[PDB]
Amino acid sequence: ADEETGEFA
Amino acid sequence: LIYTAGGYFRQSLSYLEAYNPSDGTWLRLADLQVPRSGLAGCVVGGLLYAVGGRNNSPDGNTDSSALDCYNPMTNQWSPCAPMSVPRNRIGVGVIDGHIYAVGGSHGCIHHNSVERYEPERDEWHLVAPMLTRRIGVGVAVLNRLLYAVGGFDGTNRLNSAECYYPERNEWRMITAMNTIRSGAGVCVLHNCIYAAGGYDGQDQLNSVERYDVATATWTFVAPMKHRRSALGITVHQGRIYVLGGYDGHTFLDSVECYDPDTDTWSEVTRMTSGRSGVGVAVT
Amino acid sequence: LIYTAGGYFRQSLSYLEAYNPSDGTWLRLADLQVPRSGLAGCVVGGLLYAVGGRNNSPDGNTDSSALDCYNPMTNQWSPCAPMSVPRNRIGVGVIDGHIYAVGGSHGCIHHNSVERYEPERDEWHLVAPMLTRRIGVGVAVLNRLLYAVGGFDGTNRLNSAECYYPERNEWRMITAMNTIRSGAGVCVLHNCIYAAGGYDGQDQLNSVERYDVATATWTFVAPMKHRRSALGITVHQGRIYVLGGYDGHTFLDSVECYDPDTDTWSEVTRMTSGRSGVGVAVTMEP
Repeated sequence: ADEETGEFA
Repeated sequence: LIYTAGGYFRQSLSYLEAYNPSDGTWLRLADLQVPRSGLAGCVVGGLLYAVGGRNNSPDGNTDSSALDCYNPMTNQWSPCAPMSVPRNRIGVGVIDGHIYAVGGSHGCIHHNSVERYEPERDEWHLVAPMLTRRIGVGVAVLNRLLYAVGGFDGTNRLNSAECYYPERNEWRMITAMNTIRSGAGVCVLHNCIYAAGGYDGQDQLNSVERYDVATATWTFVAPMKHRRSALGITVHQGRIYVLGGYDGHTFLDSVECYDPDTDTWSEVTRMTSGRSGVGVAVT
Repeated sequence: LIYTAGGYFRQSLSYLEAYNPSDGTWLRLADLQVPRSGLAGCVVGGLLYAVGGRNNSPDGNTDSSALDCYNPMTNQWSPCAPMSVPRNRIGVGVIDGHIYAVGGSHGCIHHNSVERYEPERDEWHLVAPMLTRRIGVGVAVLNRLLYAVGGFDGTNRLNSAECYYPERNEWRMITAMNTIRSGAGVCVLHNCIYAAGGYDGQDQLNSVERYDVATATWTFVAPMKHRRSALGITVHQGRIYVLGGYDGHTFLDSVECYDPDTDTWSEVTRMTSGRSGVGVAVTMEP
């Protein structure tokens, strides 16, 4: 997960 | 009412939902035709525009160059001309009925370019680029100047802010924020530029600070209850609302509202579902 | 003369050398007591001070709180009272005959602390901390105000700058630079702050920009010939000198000189050996 948005990589 | 479009929870979303701060109800309308997260929302001529973003799905991860228009009486979306480049985690502002699309990423390219859309000609055209590459950039318009605030350049998260002057097509650096903020909510409440939350590269933030133009000074105000980056933000009836976001572990449904007279935050709403990266606007 | 103290080349170095811009000569002087890189230099009352830094040796790796004093009349070093904490990749400025020690690191600690040294009592005292933790920070003094420019907070490299008002004891953010820079050379020439080179997290930089207080604006000037981070910098007779640094492959010996009247850089000399992280300042000649 993106540390800022939560979206998968 | 305040419309939230798109967002992300396990995949990009097509939700278009409207919040009533009077009734406290949520009203759900037509789905976006293409799911989008990391997009930005604005309103021109009562029409709601959804700009950039990305479709992060089990079968793809496509950065969007699209611009889509929702009409509140028609309850229907209509495509408009697309931007020059796709812009995920874009920022947008509105001046003189024109749409400014700011920064964002396409793949690993972090844009410094800016372009402007005019709704009655259905056209985009590039303007002067920012001095900084910025994704996750907060955008605001005050005294009909365009501010790009914080973000991420590909390597460093930023506390710098810069100002765009429409009648010279030039960007000027201004005083930097006290806090590095990528993916913050940035709006113009009353007459200060407000930057709430975001991510500084190690922690999501609940601090909020505001820029006072006359003194060129950033000042800390009421900190948000719950840390959040990739949040939606808008101003209703002279008070600011922040919706959803990500806090490092969970996708938030919390909606907080700031009263500027009391200088106090607390929880006004749950969204119907937790999510981050929405585009928020009011009409 | 232009004095360069310490620096780094696979080991911290103890060199004190002084360049004569007229002669072309490098003079070899008394060694630093301890090899140090990432230190700063400055001059108060004609004495040359070497502040902070780090001893990188084949037998050890220790940051340094030391303050040491060099006298060109005697060609001797003398220790001074040390800072409250070690400060590697420090920035230093001088106000009213007092030395301000700004930022730096100690292990994994990235300082926002700032402290002031008084030569006539050999004492350090802490002052208000910066708004930002800044290592590899550039420091400059303009109209008796202390500016901390750029740097690295441990996570993000910085283009922000902030300004310290001594007799109000508080820091205030100012307009950020156009370019993110850690380990830049920062000095004052005429009535502007120059920030030159450094590292932005991807490239070493040859660009140079200057802050005018009257307009609160960072405007770009001519870039240097060689990209360089962790360079030394000083002003000699109305001209900027940058010494050594690191370009991602090589520890540089080149010394460039900026003439503000022509907005031109040129290469004037090479140091006796390439190195980064030096302390540089100007005083009489021994």
